[PDB]
Amino acid sequence: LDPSGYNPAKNNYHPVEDACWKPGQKVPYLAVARTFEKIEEVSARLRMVETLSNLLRSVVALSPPDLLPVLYLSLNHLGPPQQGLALGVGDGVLLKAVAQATGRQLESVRAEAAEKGDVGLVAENSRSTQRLMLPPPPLTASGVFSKFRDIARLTGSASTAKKIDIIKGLFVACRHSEARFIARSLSGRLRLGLAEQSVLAALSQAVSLTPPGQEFPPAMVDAGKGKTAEARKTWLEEQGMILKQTFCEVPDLDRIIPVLLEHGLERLPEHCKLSPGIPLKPMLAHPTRGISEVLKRFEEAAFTCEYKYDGQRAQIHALEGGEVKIFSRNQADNTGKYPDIISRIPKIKLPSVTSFILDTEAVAWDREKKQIQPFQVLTTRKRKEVDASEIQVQVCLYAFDLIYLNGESLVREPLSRRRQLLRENFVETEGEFVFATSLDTKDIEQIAEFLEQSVKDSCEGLMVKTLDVDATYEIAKRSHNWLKLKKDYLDGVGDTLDLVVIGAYLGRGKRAGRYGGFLLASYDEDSEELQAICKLGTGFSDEELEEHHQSLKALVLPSPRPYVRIDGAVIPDHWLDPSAVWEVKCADLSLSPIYPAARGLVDSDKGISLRFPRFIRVREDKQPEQATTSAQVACLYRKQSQIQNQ
DNA sequence: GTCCGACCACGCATCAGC
DNA sequence: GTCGGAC
Ligand SMILES: *OP(=O)(O)OC[C@H]1O[C@@H](n2cnc3c(N)ncnc32)[C@H](O)[C@@H]1O
Repeated sequence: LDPSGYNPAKNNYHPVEDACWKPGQKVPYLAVARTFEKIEEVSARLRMVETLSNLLRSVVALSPPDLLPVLYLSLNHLGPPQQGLALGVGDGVLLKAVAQATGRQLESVRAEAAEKGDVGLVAENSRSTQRLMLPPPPLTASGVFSKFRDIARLTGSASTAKKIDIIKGLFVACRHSEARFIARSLSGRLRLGLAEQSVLAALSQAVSLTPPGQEFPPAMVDAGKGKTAEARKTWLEEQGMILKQTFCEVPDLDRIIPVLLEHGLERLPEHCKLSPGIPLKPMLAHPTRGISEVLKRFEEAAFTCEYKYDGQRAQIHALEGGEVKIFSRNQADNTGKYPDIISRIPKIKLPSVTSFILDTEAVAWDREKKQIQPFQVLTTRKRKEVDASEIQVQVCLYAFDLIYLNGESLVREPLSRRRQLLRENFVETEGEFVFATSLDTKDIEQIAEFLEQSVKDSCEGLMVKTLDVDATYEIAKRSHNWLKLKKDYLDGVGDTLDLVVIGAYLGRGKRAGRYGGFLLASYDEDSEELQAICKLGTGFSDEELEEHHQSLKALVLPSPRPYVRIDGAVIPDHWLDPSAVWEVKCADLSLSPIYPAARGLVDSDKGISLRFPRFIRVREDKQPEQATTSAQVACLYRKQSQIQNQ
């Protein structure tokens, strides 16, 4: 029928009757755009999941081969994360394509996008570039997804202009609300309120209600008909856990969907299983606000405390044939990034180890003084085509978990077992491969000292993980089974800074209409200057951000004050009269390549910025001259234990 | 608690304009 | 990475 009247949120949805395309025919992108419209219209995740599940139900029964692109479009993903596909399209490039497609000037389009905080609204309500053009053939979901991959594949010189032509071709073919969601997808801000967890929930519910592998018309279109309310809830929850645990071990829709469409959800765990060479989703941590909050949530359950090393996570896979692969926490292939780790793998395990998967942290290590180097030194390593002899920043590994060992997966094993197998089958080599500094006890006085020792030993804090009660590696049960105890989480850390607001930035998405970010500055007394130190975008409540936008709008200046120095920082949208002083908390102080704050007091050509800055409260009693000085900022950077360790 | 999406610094890798 | 909001 007509995809313009598609309603996937209809009460009592028939996957075949309520669809807007014939069987065997490509799924129209308008059907996807209409589904995105009903999803964004609501705020309850349970209602959003059922709406997406209705689209997926119509897809599996009518056009199975279009299920993969529809899922990728709903996730705003280009493919499996280990393939490293990236659009390579910035906001300015997308805005240039919008202005050219709609026939408007670039400045008019850029002003509307900034004032509306969304490029999708600007790209949709502009049907002037059509001029005298008959409507192009309607967009399909698989065709739109194929164009996205085409844009991501374009590289080399003059590739930006070729990306614009493809984006322009999509816009002139967009009808109704299609332009809003393609521009949102290209900008990386789909803004649906639904993401990976809800897509997985909608997928398992769709294949459970409407099973795949059926002949059309489908004999079974709603497998929850003769079921009670509690019986259907527990059935769908049990089905959603089968898919989630499989995806947690194999986060690859290119591997899961074809197996899902041929054998069903119940046969999935026997075809897709955690194997070396295939990256898996890592165990995440929950921020804890103190020791006492660690004793809660865990309750009467024994746990271990380990050093939280400040580096990069390295998921190292050893295949049965001998090949070695390393993956980031985003399942990105980092094998070519660590040629040293590959050549060192012989010295970390004993001969009777054939295959494994370790969960380690690659930390920048120095062999000259035998000390841990900060995270900024680690990020100076090359990313690809690294020659082993050209490595200038050595790396020491800190293993803390074992997922695979000699052909068997230890995902369903307690940490006590996985840790015990780690120390038995692996040898420690200082400066290269060492076990995470651990400690198993309950004494609060002992734990508090371990937190101080970790910071003294160049670490962010402590990681708290149970040993036997809910101590498995099953992400699908709880993604954040571990706890992180960082010092800067406490109430009396001391690393608070009183900074002056010198600029504001127009907000986007949730922050559209008001300010999304602010420019902060410290006072340099000798130069009589306000030197920008960092930007601030988190820590405000929604009510506080409304008060800030109202009160700071009276201080808006057309030009910056002569004593304000920002150097290389992003020029604020609204220059502000220096008056507001805010207390700001951070985790560390970093040597900045753009920020001029305290430049010349610790480094000759580099200033200081803030690591993980967040807003705390307004300092009404303070004035811009009473704010933190650049001398205090330089003294704070020198007092950092990692800086003192050199 | 869960899930989602606002926002932060930094530096390698990449590309347009010249 | 931190953070707050809707459920
Ligand atoms: O703050 P965050 O979510 O990045 O912390 C989690 C990450 O911290 C790293 N890390 C460092 N030390 C450990 C130990 N001992 N155990 C687990 N993770 C650890 C990891 O990279 C982790 O993803």
